Amino acid sequence: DDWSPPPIRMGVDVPDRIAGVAYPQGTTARRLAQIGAVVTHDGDTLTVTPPSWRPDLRQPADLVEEVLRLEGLEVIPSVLPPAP
Amino acid sequence: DDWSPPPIRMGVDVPDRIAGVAYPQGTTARRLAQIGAVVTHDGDTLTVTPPSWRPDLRQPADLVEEVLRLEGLEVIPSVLPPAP
Ligand SMILES: [Mg+2]
Ligand SMILES: [Mg+2]
Repeated sequence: DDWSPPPIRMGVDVPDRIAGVAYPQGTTARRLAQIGAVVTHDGDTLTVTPPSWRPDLRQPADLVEEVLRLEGLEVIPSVLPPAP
Repeated sequence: DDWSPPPIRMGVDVPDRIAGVAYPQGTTARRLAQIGAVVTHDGDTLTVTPPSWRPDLRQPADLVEEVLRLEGLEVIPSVLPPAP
């Protein structure tokens, strides 16, 4: 009687860290609700339940990709890493 | 009638940073007094007046060399810098 995939816990700033971009406040919750997920917010952790048409959303990295592609890859800066 | 060089202002933890070593508290003040300097404390800043037989002591780096050599170079660790 409920077709939603399991909930996913993710830090609120995790998309920001993976992108290397400080997104405006509330971007991650806004974007993940736009794609149809239920987002509850406790502390610095989001609990994110994907909608039934998104069985591909299973871990934080899946959620990160949603935020980043909607914000657009162009906002991600180009920074060479420090190789040892 | 006073042959001392001019005073030198140096932050108390400057030798530590140049060495890459956290020396026990008071090491710089103790070493600089051993070599004959007059040392006074003002916050994190030392005022160091070299003795008259040390005209080579003119800038903070000269004071750093005094601390590092008496503590011994063996304590300085070996850390490759991240090069860009
Ligand atoms: Mg994906
Ligand atoms: Mg010297």
